Amino acid sequence: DRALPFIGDGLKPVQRRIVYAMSELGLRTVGDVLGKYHPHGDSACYEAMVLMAQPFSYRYPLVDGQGNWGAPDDPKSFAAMRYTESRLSKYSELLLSELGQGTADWVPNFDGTLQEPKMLPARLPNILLNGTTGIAVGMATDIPPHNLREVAQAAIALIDQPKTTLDQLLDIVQGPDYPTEAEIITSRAEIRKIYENGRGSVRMRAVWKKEDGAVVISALPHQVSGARVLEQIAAQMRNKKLPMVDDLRDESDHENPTRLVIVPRSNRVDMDQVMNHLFATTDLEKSYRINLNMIGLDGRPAVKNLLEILSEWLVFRRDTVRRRLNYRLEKVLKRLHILEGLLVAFLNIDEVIEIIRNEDEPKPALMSRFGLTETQAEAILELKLRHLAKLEEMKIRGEQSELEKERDQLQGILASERKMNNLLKKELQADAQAYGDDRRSPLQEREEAKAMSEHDMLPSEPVTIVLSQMGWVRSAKGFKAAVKGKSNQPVVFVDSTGRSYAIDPITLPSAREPLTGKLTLPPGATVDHMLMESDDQKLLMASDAGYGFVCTFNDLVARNRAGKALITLPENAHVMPPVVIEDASDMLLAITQAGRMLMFPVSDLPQLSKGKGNKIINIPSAEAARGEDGLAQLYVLPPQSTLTIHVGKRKIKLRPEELQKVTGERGRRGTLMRGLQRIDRVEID
Amino acid sequence: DRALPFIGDGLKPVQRRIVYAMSELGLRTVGDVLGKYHPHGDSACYEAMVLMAQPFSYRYPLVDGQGNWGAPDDPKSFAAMRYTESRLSKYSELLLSELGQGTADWVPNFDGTLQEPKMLPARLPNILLNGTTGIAVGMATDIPPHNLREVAQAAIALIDQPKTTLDQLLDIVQGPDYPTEAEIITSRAEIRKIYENGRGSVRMRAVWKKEDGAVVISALPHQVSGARVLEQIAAQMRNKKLPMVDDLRDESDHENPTRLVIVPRSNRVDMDQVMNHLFATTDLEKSYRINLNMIGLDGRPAVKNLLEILSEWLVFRRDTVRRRLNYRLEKVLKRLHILEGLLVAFLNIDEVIEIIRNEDEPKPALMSRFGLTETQAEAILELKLRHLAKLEEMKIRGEQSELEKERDQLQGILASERKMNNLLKKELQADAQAYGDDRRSPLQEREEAKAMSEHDMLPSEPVTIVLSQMGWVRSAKGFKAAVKGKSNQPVVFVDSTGRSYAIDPITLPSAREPLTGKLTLPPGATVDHMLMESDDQKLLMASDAGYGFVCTFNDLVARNRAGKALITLPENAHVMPPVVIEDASDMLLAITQAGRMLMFPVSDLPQLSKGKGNKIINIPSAEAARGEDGLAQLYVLPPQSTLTIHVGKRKIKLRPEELQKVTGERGRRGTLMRGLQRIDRVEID
Repeated sequence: DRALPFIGDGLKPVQRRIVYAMSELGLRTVGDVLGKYHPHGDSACYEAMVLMAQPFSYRYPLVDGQGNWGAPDDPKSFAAMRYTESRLSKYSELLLSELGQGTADWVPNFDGTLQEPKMLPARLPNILLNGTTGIAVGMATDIPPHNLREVAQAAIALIDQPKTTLDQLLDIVQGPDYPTEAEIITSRAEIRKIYENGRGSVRMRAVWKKEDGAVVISALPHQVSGARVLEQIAAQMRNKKLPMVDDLRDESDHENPTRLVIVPRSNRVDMDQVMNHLFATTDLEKSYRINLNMIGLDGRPAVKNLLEILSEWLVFRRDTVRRRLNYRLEKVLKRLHILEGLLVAFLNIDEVIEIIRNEDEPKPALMSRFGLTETQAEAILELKLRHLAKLEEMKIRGEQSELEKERDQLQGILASERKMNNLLKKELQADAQAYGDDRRSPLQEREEAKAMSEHDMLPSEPVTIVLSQMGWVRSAKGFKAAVKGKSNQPVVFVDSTGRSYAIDPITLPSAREPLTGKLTLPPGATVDHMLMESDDQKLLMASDAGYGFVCTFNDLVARNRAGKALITLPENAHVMPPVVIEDASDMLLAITQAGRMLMFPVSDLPQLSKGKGNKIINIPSAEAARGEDGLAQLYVLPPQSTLTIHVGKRKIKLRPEELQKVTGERGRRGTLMRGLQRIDRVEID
Repeated sequence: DRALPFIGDGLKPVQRRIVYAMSELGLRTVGDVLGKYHPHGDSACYEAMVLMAQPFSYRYPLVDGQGNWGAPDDPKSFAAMRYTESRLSKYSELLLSELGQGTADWVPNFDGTLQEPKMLPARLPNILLNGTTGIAVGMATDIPPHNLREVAQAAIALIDQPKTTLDQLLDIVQGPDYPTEAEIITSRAEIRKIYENGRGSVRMRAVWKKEDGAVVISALPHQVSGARVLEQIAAQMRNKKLPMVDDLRDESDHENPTRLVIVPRSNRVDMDQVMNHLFATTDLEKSYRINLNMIGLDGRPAVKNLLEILSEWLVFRRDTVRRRLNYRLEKVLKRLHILEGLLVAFLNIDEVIEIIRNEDEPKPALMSRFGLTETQAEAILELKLRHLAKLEEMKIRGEQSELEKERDQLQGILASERKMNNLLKKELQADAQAYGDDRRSPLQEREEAKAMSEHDMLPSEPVTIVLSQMGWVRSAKGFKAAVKGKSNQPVVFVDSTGRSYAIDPITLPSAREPLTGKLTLPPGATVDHMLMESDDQKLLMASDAGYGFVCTFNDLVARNRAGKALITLPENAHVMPPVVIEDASDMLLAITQAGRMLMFPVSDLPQLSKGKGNKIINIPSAEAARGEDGLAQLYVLPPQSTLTIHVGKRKIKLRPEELQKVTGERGRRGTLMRGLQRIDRVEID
């Protein structure tokens, strides 16, 4: 319930018992088997058992489950289930193979009848491979499952070099590997902060596609049912939200395990926008808490690192192996001890018999001379005379010669940090190849999900907006002014006083209404320009007085009928045709009524939101008012391009080489160019 | 069903199986136990099992039965009965005690799964003790049960002297001893013919008493139910037979197991007569066939003698014992053989080891020298070095010394016909005292039962019959003539012509009828004498002509009205007052009208049935007719007694000394006595 797992085998006391109970060393129903090491009807055992029997619970199941095992986390009697129906999985061999080899400490059964292992001799770090379970909340720990092969290789790298940094390990260990083909979307940089602190969170997202018209979800985030997300998307439609979604059906089979169809209203629904709202508001994308809290080899609870986890596990695996070999060693050293004592009798029979014959207590007397032990002397006393035959001795010298070969073998490995390391790698490598499998949850960073407002759910379909000289607005479909875009984004106009206005294209009639009868305008003011670009689009606002500023399209969006005091016009000044900045690296070009040119990078004129703005090109105030001099042309254009300036029938050509000659500091009056007045047009080559 | 028993243990193959199945060596229900050595649902096993469970079936039951075990010889499933409910009786120990001691031959189980004994090591001759069973008819054998102690003593007498005659054995063995207190009534002389021929019959009778008025039967003949005899006596009453029996009731309890009351009509019913009719016509007395047919030690069927049976059994008991001892002997000789071989190693270790060490196959080489066996040498090879210690040797010499003592012991008994005989007696004696019991069926010879005729069932009560001078008959109760007796026996009269007549006292009126109006008499003939004695009573008939004869009262019984021509009277002769002969040894006394006396033993005058008879005393025919001389007095009287002969007032006395003087041959005229005429009376002193 609240217990942490062990670092050695990655099991809580309950799981360990369930696994051990089913091992070869559980030597008639299922209750019979579990009841042997578990209290009858015990609740925690029940839940832990049920969990183990289902797929998508463990990344590497310890049991092959077969049947229903009880509707949910409510009851199903283990007395109704045959012992046959539960089987330990091949993966389990990792935990149990080495049990009879002096590799675990043994403590009493739940009721003092039997004995059970304190720990299990896991060959691979199950702690990481399987981690914790249930993904509830208010757990004391949260360990994600990892890929066996990644971790294996990562443990191997650490045997070869303990000073292996985390970065090197994260070039092997990608991150959690969940029993689902849904993606882990969190940054690899963020997936690193987790493994340095042993704590954080990881996010997943359902895998989807567009199947002509509708959307098909094929893979779902770890432990979220089709029913769950399909329920949320349905509540969003039941509410006057998600109006773009027409139908929703669950077409899951056995051909397609998790096929969910989301049918949009029409053909021109931006389903990426929809999908990006759903990941933000449904479990089609989900956070998973990570807290690598566990019990260490020092028997203390501690949240630890990927490094720390893998190191400390290594010292446990080493210890486990030390034991495994020694278990054989002790068993071989003993027989050699015995064989020697027997061999002492063969060479000294006349003497050994004579002492057996002539003295009171033969044994103590036999270990005195010969220098034997109270166990060699015993073996000598138990010798049948038939064992004293030549042929019998040759059997003994043989067995002895093998067992001294084997003894050196084991002792050599047990005396070498290098030989022992070669051994562990080879086992780790073989186990990786034997019990391993490919990655399931791929790491794919994705465009972060964002919810939309009830505003940007509305229709949205291609429209061309037209304002003509007559002062009338005509919103068309798919002469003075024409602009591009969707139907939900607004259309801006700017008046001859320096005010911006927003109108919705939904309010304007078709290609078959006066603008003055839509906007509250200052006395006499004419509507000069019209704009329609992305909300965040960069713009250059300016006045023919020579002042201006950079701003975003948003800073022009004034929805209220009065308008917004945007750019302030000096005496008798007019608003310049606004420039759409299409790259911060572009150049600004200023041309004056007298024929002076200045150029500077547009990322050099301050960004404001309203006001007179700063100087762009110097023209005396008095001279501007009288319409004498003043700013006539203003362009933001790609760097190092060529222009043809039209002055009537004349086409004065300007290459980047002549433009490098008018490049200067902002606010300067700029260099004068001969006969460059009354410019009719400026084209960009 | 039709198999004979074995002489050794007195069992048929079925019984043997039932007993063995329940022995210690039947190692969960009752069917489970018997089904182990018997075919399932087998019929003969079923009957034989049921039989064994009831008392009064066996004289020495082999099983203590507890429960109903199936109404009659119909079914009761042995699968419904717990193993507990059947137990082998203490008596059985006689048959089973010696089974694991090489005392039986072993042949396969009914189905080849197990092994069972061919015979059982019976210590006492169960063949006689229990015999056969069921007492059906058309059996191939019939062996009565006998008393254990009688037979035991009888077997013992035969060990002491095989030439013991049958007569000596029949002074120990009384005869059959049945599980009932009813009597064996057959003659001991007849009980001997049976035991010499091995075949014959024995008769039994119910034990009874008179309980003021009625009769109480307490013990019944072997295997006859109260219900059976009580049914027969009831059919006799239902029929116009047994009219003297009034009521009949079965007052059996648990205070009185077999109490049956037979109530007579009155007080004066001769219930001995009744009882003596019932033994003759009901099973209150019964014959039992004896046919001592059995299987001998030569495996052949043969009916044999009490002698033969007991002898042949003795040779089986001897054989059984020979085995029992030898079984121990072989087991002791072997250990001694082994002990010796071991002892050979202790004294020759240096040598034995050196050969074990230096040669290819030690064993064959070790039996070569030392002169050992392929089993001693084995025991030496199996010796642990620790067995070679001093202390171990002293254990071996000890065990050896005891086992040589024991060996001589057994071998001494096995080498002596005398020592062996002492052994068997002692066992037989102890078993007799241990498993024995007193006799149940006593031998009591009794008055052989005889049925009565519908005639002698009639009333019968004391009556005095009176015929007076007037010629009238008056049958009284409880003057010229008075006679004694019962009322069913007839009354005889004899006329003056020599004819006898029978009349029934039931036809004559009381003490308040003329005889001529009852009998057809010759013209003028007077009725002279009247007699009434037992039917078979001896009588002396004679005529005053001097002729006569001896006859039985029956020879006077003529029931037809005409009469019977009994004694022929010479011219003018008269019939003498008939003499009741009360002892064949008595003397006849003849006195003549002239005064001549003759005497001779009455068993000296020929016995006839009718006619003139032979001479008694010589008197010339002519002189008799003329009434001159003639036979005047005739007496049959006790030998050597004294008489006073009355001649008026004179009383002439005659002692045996004067009568020895008139003793003579019959037919002689006899010796003349002075003044002995007109005798008025003859009294006997």
